[PDB]
Amino acid sequence: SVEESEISAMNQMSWLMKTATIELRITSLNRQRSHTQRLLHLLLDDVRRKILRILDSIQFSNFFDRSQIEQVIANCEHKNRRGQTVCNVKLLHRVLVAEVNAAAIGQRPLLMEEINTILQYVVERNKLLQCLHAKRHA
Amino acid sequence: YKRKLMELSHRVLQVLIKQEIQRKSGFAIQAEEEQLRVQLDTIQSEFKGRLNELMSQIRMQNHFGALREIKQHLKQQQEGVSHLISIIKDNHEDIKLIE
Repeated sequence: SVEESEISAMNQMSWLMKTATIELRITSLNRQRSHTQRLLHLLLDDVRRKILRILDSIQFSNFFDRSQIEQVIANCEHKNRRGQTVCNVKLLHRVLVAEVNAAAIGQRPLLMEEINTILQYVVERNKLLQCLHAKRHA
Repeated sequence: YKRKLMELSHRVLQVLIKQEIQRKSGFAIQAEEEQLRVQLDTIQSEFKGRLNELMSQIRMQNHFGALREIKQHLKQQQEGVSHLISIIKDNHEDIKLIE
């Protein structure tokens, strides 16, 4: 449970699961009872049973012409490693500063702030996507 | 001599178990062996009370201790059985010839 590094704590617990899974596969492929029994006992013996709290921890909820801004944002979305449909704010910032740099001088700061806003939008969007695929793996 | 046979049988088994213990120790008694051991534990799980009961009933019986026409039918039965035994040996010899 990482308040500040939630995405990590997620991907960690995820691959930790995947490990435990390949493990239990092998172990049942040959034999053991004790460790299985103890994990079970701690998982169900009457305190919210453990796997129940673990479930409970994955949280299930989640100057510019607007439509063209939406198109540009959509072109800067990459499927992050987990299938997170993230808006890459670095590329969006680069392209937005590029559209600014290419009556024009007096509105330069306005377009610059607009670009920074589009970038922050892409950033929060990528963050949402991350968290999405994170809860997905979870 | 038979009582000696059984007691020495226990002795043989016990020295054998001590030989399967003393050396074979060492974090090796594993998958197939552990499987056999678990099966054996389960066996020891799978009577002794009914046996105590039977020993008791026998104790009771022990302390409690402390027909012309029928012989003809018995003779009929024994004669019939003696008749059948020979045909049985006949089947045996015929099969052996078949071998």
